[PDB]
Amino acid sequence: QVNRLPFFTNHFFDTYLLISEDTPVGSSVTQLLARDMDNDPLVFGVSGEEASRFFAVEPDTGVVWLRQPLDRETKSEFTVEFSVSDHQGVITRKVNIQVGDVNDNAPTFHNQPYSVRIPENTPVGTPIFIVNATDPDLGAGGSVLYSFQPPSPFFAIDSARGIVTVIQELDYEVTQAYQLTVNATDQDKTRPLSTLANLAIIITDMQDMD
Ligand SMILES: [Ca+2]
Ligand SMILES: [Ca+2]
Ligand SMILES: [Ca+2]
Ligand SMILES: [Ca+2]
Ligand SMILES: [Ca+2]
Ligand SMILES: [Ca+2]
Repeated sequence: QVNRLPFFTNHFFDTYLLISEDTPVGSSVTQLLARDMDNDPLVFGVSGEEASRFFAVEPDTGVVWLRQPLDRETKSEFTVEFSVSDHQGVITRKVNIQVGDVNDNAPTFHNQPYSVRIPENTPVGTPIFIVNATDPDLGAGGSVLYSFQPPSPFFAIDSARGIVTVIQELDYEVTQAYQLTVNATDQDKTRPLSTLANLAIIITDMQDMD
């Protein structure tokens, strides 16, 4: 019986291999599995420059491990080729890789620093500022809610829109400036992430002696 080449048996050679982006470097991703009808000893590998940058393959076993972090936010799908040889010949076969998203970004505020000057006689109800953050994670992990931390008795903030309003009469003679902490938190159900930003509110002294 003349030589037959080995063949792979993993299902993912027909469909795709989904790997979560939170897979730690150094962790195994899968094991390549193959059969050689001559019962030859096998050597497993990875074929291609980019593929070899992200994946290492144990030659004696076909265990695939991660060499560099995956990042769904940079590249979420790509192709690799894996190899198996019986020391006589070698086959290479493509696999579609999809990188699975996790919530691994907190929100980023834009156009900082935040500051605004308002008169001490600004009427309650007046909108005075709009904060802005974004978050690149998918789904609920990319949805941002705003709040003041702790809640302010002088200013409200719309948790969806980021619009800040005056909610109590101001008084320069008591407070000449506020330094408010804005919290932006994403809405991931399992592991929400937060970012803080300052909003400085400078109060203009008005000639308001009673
Ligand atoms: Ca063989
Ligand atoms: Ca990421
Ligand atoms: Ca992510
Ligand atoms: Ca997020
Ligand atoms: Ca006053
Ligand atoms: Ca005054």
